[PDB]
Amino acid sequence: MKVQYCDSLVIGGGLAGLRAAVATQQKGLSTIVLSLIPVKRSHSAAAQGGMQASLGNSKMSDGDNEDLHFMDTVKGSDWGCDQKVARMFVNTAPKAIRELAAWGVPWTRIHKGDRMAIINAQKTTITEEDFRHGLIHSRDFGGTKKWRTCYTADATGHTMLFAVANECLKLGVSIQDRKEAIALIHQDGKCYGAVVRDLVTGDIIAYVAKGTLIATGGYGRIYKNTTNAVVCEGTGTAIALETGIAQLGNMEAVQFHPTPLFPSGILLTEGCRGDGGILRDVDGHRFMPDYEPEKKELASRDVVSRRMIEHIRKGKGVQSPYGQHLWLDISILGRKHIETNLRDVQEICEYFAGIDPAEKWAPVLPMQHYSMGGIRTDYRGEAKLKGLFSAGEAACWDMHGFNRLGGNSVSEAVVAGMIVGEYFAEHCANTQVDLETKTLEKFVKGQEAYMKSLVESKGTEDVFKIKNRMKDVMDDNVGIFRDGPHLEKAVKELEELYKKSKNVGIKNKRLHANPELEEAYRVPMMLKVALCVAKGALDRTESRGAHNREDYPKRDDINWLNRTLASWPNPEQTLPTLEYEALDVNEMEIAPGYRGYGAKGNYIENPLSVKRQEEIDKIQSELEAAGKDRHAIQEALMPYELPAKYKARNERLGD
Amino acid sequence: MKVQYCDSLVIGGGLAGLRAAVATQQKGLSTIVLSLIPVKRSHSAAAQGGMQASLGNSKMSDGDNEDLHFMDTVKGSDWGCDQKVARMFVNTAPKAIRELAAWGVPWTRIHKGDRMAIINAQKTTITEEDFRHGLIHSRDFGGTKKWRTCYTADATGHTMLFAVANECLKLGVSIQDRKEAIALIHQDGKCYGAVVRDLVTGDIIAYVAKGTLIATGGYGRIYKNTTNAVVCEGTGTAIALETGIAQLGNMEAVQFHPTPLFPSGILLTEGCRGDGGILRDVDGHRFMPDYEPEKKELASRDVVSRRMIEHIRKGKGVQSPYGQHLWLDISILGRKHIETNLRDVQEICEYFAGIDPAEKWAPVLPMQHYSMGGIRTDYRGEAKLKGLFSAGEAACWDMHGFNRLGGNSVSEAVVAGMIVGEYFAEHCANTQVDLETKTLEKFVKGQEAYMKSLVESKGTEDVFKIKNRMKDVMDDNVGIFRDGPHLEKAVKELEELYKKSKNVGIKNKRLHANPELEEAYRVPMMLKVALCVAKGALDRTESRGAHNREDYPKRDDINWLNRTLASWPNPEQTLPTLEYEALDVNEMEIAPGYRGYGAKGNYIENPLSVKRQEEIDKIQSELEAAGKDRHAIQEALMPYELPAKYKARNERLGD
Ligand SMILES: *Cc1cc2c(cc1C)nc1c(=O)[nH]c(=O)nc-1n2C[C@H](O)[C@H](O)[C@H](O)COP(=O)(O)OP(=O)(O)OC[C@H]1O[C@@H](n2cnc3c(N)ncnc32)[C@H](O)[C@@H]1O
Ligand SMILES: *Cc1cc2c(cc1C)nc1c(=O)[nH]c(=O)nc-1n2C[C@H](O)[C@H](O)[C@H](O)COP(=O)(O)OP(=O)(O)OC[C@H]1O[C@@H](n2cnc3c(N)ncnc32)[C@H](O)[C@@H]1O
Ligand code: NA
Ligand code: NA
Repeated sequence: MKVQYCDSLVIGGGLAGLRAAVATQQKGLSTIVLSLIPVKRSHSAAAQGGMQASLGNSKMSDGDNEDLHFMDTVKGSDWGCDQKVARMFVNTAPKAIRELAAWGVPWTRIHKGDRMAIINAQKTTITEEDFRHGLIHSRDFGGTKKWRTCYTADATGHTMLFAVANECLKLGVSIQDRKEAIALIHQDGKCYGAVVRDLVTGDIIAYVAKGTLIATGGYGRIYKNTTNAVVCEGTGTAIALETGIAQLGNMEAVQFHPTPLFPSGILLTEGCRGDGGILRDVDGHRFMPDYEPEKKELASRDVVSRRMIEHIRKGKGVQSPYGQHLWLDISILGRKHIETNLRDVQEICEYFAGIDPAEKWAPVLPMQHYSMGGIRTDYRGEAKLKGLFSAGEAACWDMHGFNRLGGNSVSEAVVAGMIVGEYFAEHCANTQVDLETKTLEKFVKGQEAYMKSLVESKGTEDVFKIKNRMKDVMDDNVGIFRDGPHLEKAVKELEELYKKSKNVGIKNKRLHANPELEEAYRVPMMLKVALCVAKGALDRTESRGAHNREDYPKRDDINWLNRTLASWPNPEQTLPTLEYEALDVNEMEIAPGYRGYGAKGNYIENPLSVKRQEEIDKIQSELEAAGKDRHAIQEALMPYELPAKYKARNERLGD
Repeated sequence: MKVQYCDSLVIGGGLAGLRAAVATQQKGLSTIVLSLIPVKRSHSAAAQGGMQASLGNSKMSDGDNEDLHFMDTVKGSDWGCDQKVARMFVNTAPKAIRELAAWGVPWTRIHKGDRMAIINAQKTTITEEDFRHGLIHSRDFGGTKKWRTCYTADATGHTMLFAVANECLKLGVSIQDRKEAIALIHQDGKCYGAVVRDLVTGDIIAYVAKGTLIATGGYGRIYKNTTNAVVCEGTGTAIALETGIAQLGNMEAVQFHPTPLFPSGILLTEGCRGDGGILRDVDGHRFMPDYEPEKKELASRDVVSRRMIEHIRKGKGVQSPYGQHLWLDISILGRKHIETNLRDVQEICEYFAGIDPAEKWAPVLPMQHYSMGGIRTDYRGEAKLKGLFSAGEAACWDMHGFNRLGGNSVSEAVVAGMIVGEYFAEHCANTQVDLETKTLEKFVKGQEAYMKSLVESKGTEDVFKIKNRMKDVMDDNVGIFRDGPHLEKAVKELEELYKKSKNVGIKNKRLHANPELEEAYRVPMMLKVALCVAKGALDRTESRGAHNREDYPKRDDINWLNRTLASWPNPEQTLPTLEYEALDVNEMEIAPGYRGYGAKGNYIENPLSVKRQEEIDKIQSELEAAGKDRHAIQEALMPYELPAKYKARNERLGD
């Protein structure tokens, strides 16, 4: 038997995984990072919008602080997030930027002077003072009133990921790629590591550690149309769910982006709309104003996506051999504006769409983008399965609720990596584990048996046809608009698809470098993941954040101010087991109210919200009058935790 | 923390270790072999006499079989061996040769014809039939009547070791050299591996396995004069003794060789005496006939060594700046006889003694050669500490008793490696282990602390002066002739030397590649080992095999037909704890009698020997008359065990 031991095992080499690996290595814990591919190729590298953090450096950032950021995040989540976690987040975000800055991340800087700026509420000019010069800049992104999205030109994710990966190399972390975690080792409700398959040799190896962290990214590829990389299939989520102990949180909370290139799904940054981009239909008609006379194509993403789907349903969509789409017209911004400010958008359309965005229109359509759902954890990042932690998009640390804020996901990866990294490091150093060879042997022989059975199956089903059918079902039934009747149809079919997936047969019989065999065990996992999203989408009879139930348009704060928890305790069952974790309003710093975007009074008000609201107004006013800083007031409304290391306040310009 | 896991951990890369490694790897057990130096440089490579095995191929081998070999071994052991183990041995020896033969070991072959041969009972000519041609040859060695010592010209150990090492490479065994086991990991009386120090980096690493085998060789370097390599310091033995659970068997049973080159200790093969070599004193007087008129310089080694020491004591020894020695005259054999039959002895004397053995006399003196003692095990090779096995010279499997047979030690290494290898393999595959990080951490941090303390000691003692003093004490008091008064003096001084060894201070402070630090922790181990030999030599008031007590000249079969068992249960004690394992005559296939060499009736007869002897004569005659093969008779006298794989009988020429 092959066994590898390390104090801290990290599954996932993206921003969250690598940063967490830094936190454990820097304090003497031997740590291994497992990854499907070279770590600096993770989906994190694709980020081009930026990272949200309240620095308050630039003119449009002036006045910004933890409180403002915190609020956008909570109201953005539609109150489905753990506000305490959101506080831990907003507070540490500033120092994540600065640390990355200290590590070489080439953040775009501010320079004294006036500049051409688009506010589309006034496409006026902005002035940056001299004392702001040389500090980290920010851009308008995510719809926040305060511009706090930091960026490194148009390759933010790229540079960020490279810095963290390089720190890992500097600290001597063990990066092992082309290695896939296919199962978690656990006994008596504690995680002891993972059974891993070497994608090249095909060897099944047991990786044991005192603590295991899953930072496997999103499960976006369970949809046919998605912005995600081809490696975001949620298997990380799956192996956690397959322990029968750990739980998945809000898997039905999937977020879509409105303007990905159709049909490839290659992202066309939000800056297109923000700078003036125009959405047109089959007739070339600018339709957003029709639906949103005020904000027009500058409405919140959530809205735009819905409108685009509505318009298409009204039969005004473009007919294409890959389906219906709409048009994105950026040409009206001028050629000089594109070749300098959107020089990267011009390359995307040429290389992949075969068009010049300054001369032609780009085919677009909303598609799956971010996964709010994930392995459920406490504020420390630990799952119900002791010793198993999760961070980043793969988790449901839950600071996103039902709508993650644009710019908050890459931010969360690094931040959670820092905070969970600490808690994880502490767990590993302090906990003492009892490793039984009998158990290691059970899990390793177990997966060897499984691989063998796959290679020997005489089943007649095709893994690809099964996989493709799954992504169609998800796209057609679990997208932007959902209704009970269709969800039931989807759940039923996904469950049937799951059963047939076990009668798959593959042509290639080898155990090493076998892409066909990879699909063989992955698709079944992807199906169990899809079932949690679909079935959870069916059972949640309300419309919250990204979850829109046509048959239940109003957000139900009475019966649904909770969190969906999925599990699969019985390996023989064919549908996920759902439970709910109620969000206690009494622990909220901000009581459930209007979110800012969309219809109004579109929510069944909960009576305890009102009571709590007063409690808030009361306590706030008494201290606010008694001469008290925003800090003391915050502590009085909702005290949160933070590792000692990140407890410090964030110095800002104008302090 | 650094942890390496394998199913089967082997400490020692000599014949016994490597062969055992083959046995576990060939059956799918991942196995690691740890060694101080490259495995093919082990002391095993030095063997030039040959390997004893009853093939019965050659003329002088004709008639040979398991029974004859078995008897030489038991009577040779002076009845201190486990006869059942000796049976397991003699039976498997033949197949060890043949397997090595199948592996390429270039065994010298037989060729039809007559040849010049020396029997010194008749220096006549020998004839090898045509049906013997091409089969494995044998030579006169070990004093056995039947010539059964197989050899590969004059580098038997060399070729044998290379074949086994190469098989290890072929099977993909993990050979990790410049790695030293400095402590054994154990909890609840079970061995889980070993704490290892990387001699190059200085890293302390924990090697965990389901089974650990110690095949570390002999502890000969605790003497000043020894044939052993500089790496035979018994640390393997020490780490076993330091667990407080495992026991050492007959550590006082040390064997000496009579003709090593003085003072280097470089061996001058027994073929010198056998071919005609003459022993002379300071006056050039051939003295052996004086003491042994019959056998003369052809008496058993045991005798020759004693005579040489007696003669020296009588003041007839040569005075040299390194002490007193005697002379070995091979010149009288002629120049042509040496340059063809002893061409290798001629090189030894020139390169190291600066003399031509065909023109001058070589300075000689008896010196420590083989260690019968070692980690005590059952017939399967397992120690009192479960999961810990031992094989080869490092063990006390006990087939040697108080006098190992010349040609039986390299034979035992490979044989035990095969048999213990099987039992070891079975243990590893079947047993299930519970590895607690708390324990691994205790032992690893424990040895790190120790190294650190060594490097920081302000002690003023010198490790080398302490080490050298130890080897003098052993040479002067625990050699060929021993008496109570002197042994008490030695024990007392060794115990004082041990205490001062803990106040050692070393100049070089680094933790990597530090030969001074190596001596720092090794010498203390060597001292605990010496104490077991010395103190066990003091408490055994009798003269048996290599153990000669002048004050107790007779072999006591009444009070000493037992085995010395040394332990060190309390880390605070300063002297080994001895106990005795009684040898049950009722389980002996051969009752205690005369050994063949030396004085006669020199043993306090045990009454149960006689009773048993009849039981033997009776049972033998009844079956011998009732028409029964030597096999059925053996089974009736003393049934022994053998792994299924080696249960087959040994086909011989003339069957
Ligand atoms: C898709 C996307 C997302 C995105 C974005 C643009 C695109 C095209 N732009 C963003 C932006 O401007 N601002 C922002 O805040 N977020 C943006 N996002 C979303 C964001 O990039 C993600 O939320 C974030 O990158 C998630 O980071 P995370 O560290 O969690 O994950 P990852 O980078 O995907 O890496 C996952 C790693 O896991 C390994 N893996 C996965 N499964 C396994 C298994 N089974 N075994 C072993 N390793 C596994 C992957 O190899 C990978 O390295
Ligand atoms: C010294 C000697 C012995 C000898 C002989 C000639 C000489 C000069 N000629 C012989 C002969 O002709 N016929 C015969 O039957 N025996 C003869 N012998 C004795 C024989 O060679 C030995 O009994 C035999 O070789 C012992 O084999 P074994 O496999 O037990 O041991 P080894 O070869 O010495 O190797 C020991 C290995 O252990 C490693 N080691 C030791 N301590 C440690 C620690 N603490 N940690 C890690 N590794 C360790 C050594 O590196 C070595 O590889
Ligand atoms: Na998530
Ligand atoms: Na021994």
